[PDB]
Amino acid sequence: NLDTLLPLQTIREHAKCDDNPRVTDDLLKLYREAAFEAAELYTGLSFTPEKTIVEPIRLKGRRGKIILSATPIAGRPVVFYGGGLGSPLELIPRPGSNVLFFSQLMATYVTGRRCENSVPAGIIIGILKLIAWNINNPGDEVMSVRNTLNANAQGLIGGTNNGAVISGAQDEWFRYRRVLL
Amino acid sequence: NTPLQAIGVPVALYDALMARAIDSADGTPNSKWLVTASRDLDDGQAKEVKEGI
Repeated sequence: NLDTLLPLQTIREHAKCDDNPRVTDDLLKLYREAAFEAAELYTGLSFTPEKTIVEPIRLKGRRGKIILSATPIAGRPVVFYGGGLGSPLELIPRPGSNVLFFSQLMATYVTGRRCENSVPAGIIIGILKLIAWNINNPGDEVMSVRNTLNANAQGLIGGTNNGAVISGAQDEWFRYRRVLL
Repeated sequence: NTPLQAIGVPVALYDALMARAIDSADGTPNSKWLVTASRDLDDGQAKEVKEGI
């Protein structure tokens, strides 16, 4: 529950704020908890251990195709039932991919990483970068490269310079995002 | 006095052109869609993009 897999001490040591009384524990908790789902929703990976799923299935294409929604597991049969089946049928997925082949057709499996030793360092590095940006960079002024403040005699280039993306946070997590096809 | 006196040039030209054609028939890659990615794509999914296309 985010207390054991991201100790506030590690955050306070990363962003070097261990002596700031203006970042109380409740505020850091709000940051740590709004960034453990603003960049989990983004990657579509639950963080709890292996967590079963049950969901309907709709075949697509004349040759049969079953698009799941979890990239289920490595080496454990996903089983199908209902929907005109006379006996639950078991398929074996191929690692990483979430496509299979052969009164609604249902399917069940188990997604997630085996152990409780949860999300790899890649995920955490993203959060650490996202938190740090959040605590010492509120959105009140547009910046520029090297936190400089320019003028431009025209529109600020600050198209962004005010969004997670800026920190290599958002792009770290991407390394685990899978470019659909 | 035979026709073969005055057909050396065109028959040689014909041979050269047909040899060029035969050669280029096998040797020019018959592939389309020269696709290219960038050095930031984690080959391990660039395999997956290829399998997608």
